Amino acid sequence: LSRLDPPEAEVQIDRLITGRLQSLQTYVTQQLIRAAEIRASANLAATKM
Amino acid sequence: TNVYADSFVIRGDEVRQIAPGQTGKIADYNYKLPDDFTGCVIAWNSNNL
Repeated sequence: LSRLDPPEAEVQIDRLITGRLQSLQTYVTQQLIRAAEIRASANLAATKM
Repeated sequence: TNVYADSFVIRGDEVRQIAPGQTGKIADYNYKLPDDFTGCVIAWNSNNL
């Protein structure tokens, strides 16, 4: 933001935003799968109890 | 909806300055266009006039 004009800062920030939100989506998907695994484990534990 | 026709006269060397995201004396102290400008720009020499 502090070195370039708004027209160019727009493109640069666009690249950064794309990368970061892609990273967030990857993290969320991993969390969903791991949570499904934990839910299966918890159901087994409750059945054993 | 409407058409705004803005007219003036300047030296040819500054013609390039009339565009979105431009810099210069014209672009900063004389006539400023928005970055998301939509429309047309027309210029022709008038040295005879």
